[PDB]
Amino acid sequence: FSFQGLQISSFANRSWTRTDGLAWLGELQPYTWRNESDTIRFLKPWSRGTFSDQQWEQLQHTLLVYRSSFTRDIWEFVEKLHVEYPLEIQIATGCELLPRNISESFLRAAFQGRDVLSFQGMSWVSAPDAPPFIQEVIKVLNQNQGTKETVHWLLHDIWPELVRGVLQTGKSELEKQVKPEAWLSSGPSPGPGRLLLVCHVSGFYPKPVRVMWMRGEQEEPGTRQGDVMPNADSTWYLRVTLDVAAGEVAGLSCQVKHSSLGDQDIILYWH
Amino acid sequence: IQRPPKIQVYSRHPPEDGKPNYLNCYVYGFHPPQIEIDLLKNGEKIKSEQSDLSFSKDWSFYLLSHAEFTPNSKDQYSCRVKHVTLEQPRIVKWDRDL
Ligand SMILES: CCCCCCCCCCCCCCCC(=O)N[C@@H](CO[C@H]1O[C@H](CO)[C@H](O)[C@H](O)[C@H]1O)[C@H](O)[C@H](O)CCCCCCCCCCCCCC
Ligand SMILES: *[C@@H]1O[C@H](CO)[C@@H](O[C@@H]2O[C@H](CO)[C@@H](O)[C@H](O)[C@H]2NC(C)=O)[C@H](O)[C@H]1NC(C)=O
Ligand SMILES: *[C@@H]1O[C@H](CO)[C@@H](O)[C@H](O)[C@H]1NC(C)=O
Repeated sequence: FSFQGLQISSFANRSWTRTDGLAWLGELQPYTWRNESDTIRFLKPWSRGTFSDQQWEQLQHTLLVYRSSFTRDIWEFVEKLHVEYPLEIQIATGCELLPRNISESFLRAAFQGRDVLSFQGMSWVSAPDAPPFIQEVIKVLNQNQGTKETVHWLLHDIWPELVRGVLQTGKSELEKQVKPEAWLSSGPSPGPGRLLLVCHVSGFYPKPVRVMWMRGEQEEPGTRQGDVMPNADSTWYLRVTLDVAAGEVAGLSCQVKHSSLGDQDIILYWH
Repeated sequence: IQRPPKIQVYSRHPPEDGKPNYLNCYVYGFHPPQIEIDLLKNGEKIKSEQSDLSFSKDWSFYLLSHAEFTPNSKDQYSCRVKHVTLEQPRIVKWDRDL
């Protein structure tokens, strides 16, 4: 279960900007930070981790000063470099705990939907093939010792200590297993004398899963995987389809493999 | 720079007429993040909930909008999506079968 802190910043004109934050641990969202709010919100009882109220308050103050400063600082880069409007900036930052004691952290960012810069070891490094001016934004950002120090601390002290504690408090919820329902339906016609067999699987946690159309032990190819799509309760949904002649439909089944079931797959025959 | 929304609609549970359920409309792969997602019963907006906006590895956004509903014989459902890459609001029908 890796940790990802996520920032979405919209600068439309100069009177109107918003910055939103949220954070994922594994598949679950333990934090949100709405523009309207001066404080992060804990979405789960385990969200607070092992951090004390003081550590949380300090981390908050830093981030709140950051958000304010980020806002005005972008606007200055905008006016003093005549960049376009609107602007969408996103930032992703996080880490994961690897075996032994090694932990790798990161902070990359995006301008207009693609990579633009990141943070490597001790300094801001620009991303290959990026708009002309950001090499010059990188110039300024590298002359701000304080911000560079604060980022380093965050990535190397704060995220790892936060994730260790939240991995502990959230263990039972993170590692839980929810069994899927499954059901069959006849879908839109692929042609005269054809059927679209549709197997639906819904309500499994976690996300890795395997759903195939079968004839005995031989997997039917022609099986088209849907995307795995979220439900509101942090479970998932997937539909898997088969374009088959209405004649050859007998003996077909849909088999569902999921970590929650063991070696006891769900099996459904077409009736 | 600019990506259009992909839209999928599906119910939470097997869709049995009469039994309360959840209708899900999943909008993803888009950019800019500004978007509007309405769930419609027979053309009319219904009370729905939206998750926090988020994004994937490649910086494109996604959003889950869900609402309670009770499917039956007559009523038809759909999802309406307005985005800057769509000159007319895009509409996607709920197909119980797919
Ligand atoms: C818990 C879930 C919430 C999710 C939150 C998402 C995580 C986002 C990452 C957090 C970044 C943390 C960095 C904090 C460093 C910081 O405070 N930077 C601030 C604050 O500095 C201010 O206070 C300091 C000390 O108190 C100094 O005195 C400064 O002079 C003063 O200006 C800094 O000034 C400035 O805002 C840095 C901006 C970073 C921008 C890098 C992002 C790349 C965007 C590139 C966009 C391209 C340009 C478009 C025009
Ligand atoms: C900054 O941007 C917002 C739109 O992103 C503008 O707000 C709109 O302004 C019109 C006309 O005044 C209002 O009727 C709308 O209700 C607003 N829409 C939204 C989505 O906010 C705002 O006018 C812009 N301001 C400047 C100074 O350019
Ligand atoms: C969001 O927050 C900022 C800073 O607190 C505020 O000044 C601004 O008006 C807000 N933006 C929007 C779009 O509501």
